[PDB]
Amino acid sequence: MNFFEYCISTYAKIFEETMNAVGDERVSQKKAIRDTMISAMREFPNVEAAEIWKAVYSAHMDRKSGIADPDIIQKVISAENSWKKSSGHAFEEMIKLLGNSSLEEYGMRILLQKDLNMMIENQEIANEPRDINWLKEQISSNVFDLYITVRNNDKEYVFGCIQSKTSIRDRVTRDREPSMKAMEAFFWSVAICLDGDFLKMPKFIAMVNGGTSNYRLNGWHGMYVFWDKPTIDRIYPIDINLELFVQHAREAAEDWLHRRQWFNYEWKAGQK
Amino acid sequence: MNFFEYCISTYAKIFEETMNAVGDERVSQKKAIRDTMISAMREFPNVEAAEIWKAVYSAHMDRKSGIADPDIIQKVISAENSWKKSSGHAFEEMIKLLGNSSLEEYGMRILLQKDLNMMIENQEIANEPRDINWLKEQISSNVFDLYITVRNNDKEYVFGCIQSKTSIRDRVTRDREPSMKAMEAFFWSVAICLDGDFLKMPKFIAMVNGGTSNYRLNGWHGMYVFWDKPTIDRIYPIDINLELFVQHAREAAEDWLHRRQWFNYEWKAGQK
DNA sequence: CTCGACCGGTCGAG
DNA sequence: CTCGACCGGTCGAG
Ligand SMILES: [Ca+2]
Ligand SMILES: [Ca+2]
Ligand SMILES: [Ca+2]
Ligand SMILES: [Ca+2]
Repeated sequence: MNFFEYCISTYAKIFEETMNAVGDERVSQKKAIRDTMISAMREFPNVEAAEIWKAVYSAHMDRKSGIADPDIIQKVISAENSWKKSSGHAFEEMIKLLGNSSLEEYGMRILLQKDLNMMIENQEIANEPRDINWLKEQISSNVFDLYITVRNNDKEYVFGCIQSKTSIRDRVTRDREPSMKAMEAFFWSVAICLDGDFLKMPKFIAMVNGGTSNYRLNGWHGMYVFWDKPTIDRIYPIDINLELFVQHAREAAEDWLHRRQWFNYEWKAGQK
Repeated sequence: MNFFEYCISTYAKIFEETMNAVGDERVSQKKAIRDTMISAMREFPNVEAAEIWKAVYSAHMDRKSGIADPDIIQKVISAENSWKKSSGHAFEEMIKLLGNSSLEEYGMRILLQKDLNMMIENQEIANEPRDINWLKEQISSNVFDLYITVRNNDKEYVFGCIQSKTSIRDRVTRDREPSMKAMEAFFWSVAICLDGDFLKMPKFIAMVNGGTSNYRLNGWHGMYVFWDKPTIDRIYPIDINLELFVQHAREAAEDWLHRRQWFNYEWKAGQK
């Protein structure tokens, strides 16, 4: 028996024995991992411990997926990690392309974070230095996916910060705090969401709109969701035309330019 | 053609056309993702945008893995995420079990973070309140995987903080700063590593041992690696018996108990 | 090459 | 049920 065969067979034995006896899969698989690693390092002292750990991984992956072929596994993980890093960029780019075709006629455009970074470096952004510094900090910490600007007196101003998520699933507990900081800094702060399934839970409606003990204030000025459900306070429906986002951006730009002192969290579109 | 067939065929077409023309796979796959999402939302207005995005995912995963079967993909990801969350726990538990069989005869034991959390809550840890508070902060932020204690005058003291990683690959740029804070707090701060391949790079030797412009000070008191390479300053070899870790723990406990003021980053085992 | 950031099913303990 | 933390090949721009 070579070390790899030994690990495969030993992990399976210890898992099965432990699971029949204690009836807890998570405890049993950890025991199988730990005890197979220890046993194999004893039975095979001259094999690198990292290689043994990889054989244990193989055994655990086979049990939990039914797939023993390390090439299949590698290929799926490679593809998944490709999607994980590129798809969010593709979706931001999509929003920018869709939004800019509509916003252009009102003097506005959406920028990627790297667009805004280059424009700040080329001194193309007219905001006050205090804003520029704050935006540079948001860019540094990768807080917002997109930014939106408005042209006024031949100068371009960033007035809004945008989170654009392909899953509204979970990221929103950690996305709310920086959105509230953007509202505190007197920027329009909004989110664009692909899937509204998470808003099934009352918790997530409360995270956006506020008004409960856990979530006293709204977390955004507006949340734009790709669905056909009617508006719930600051949770608005959009489709490929981004209509309410574009019409609210018009109003936000106006108020940011002319009455910015009232652009804290209380600001809401369509109230005038 | 239903929307799913449309997405599969359209992603493939746009990718291939764009890749032959511009010769950049990452640009081309993002264009295929963006333009297939837009095209499909137009061709299929009554399909939920999230479902379209899932069909685009399917197409991208098929191109990059060769696997079209969504069940295979789901099963591999499920298994991978199981390994990702449980294997690190199994390895910590393994170190605790291995270490404690040896350390017991010298009045020492290794605790999991959750062990130390329970013992602090049950007032079983004799450290000064200043230490207790600091440890509670480290537990809160999940900084260390394991802790080590020593019994003195019938009281148990935490004297060391331990990082225990199954890949020394990357985590170490982010693990160094909290280890240096533990040394600043006058605890023994060490790391136990499964795979030393990353120490091929001079950068990572420097991260542990210090003495360069990028890394002026050592990042740990000691790094214990499962390999047979001879000691490089504070990078020590171990196998399943953890020998140098156990012998250095003896010395660390002694010095923490009796001359703790000199247990900053400069402390090193075996120098007396 | 370097190197920081990305994700989401699962784990774990409520 | 809730809910915060885990990872590592890839992306992206050096
Ligand atoms: Ca309100
Ligand atoms: Ca419509
Ligand atoms: Ca030194
Ligand atoms: Ca040995």
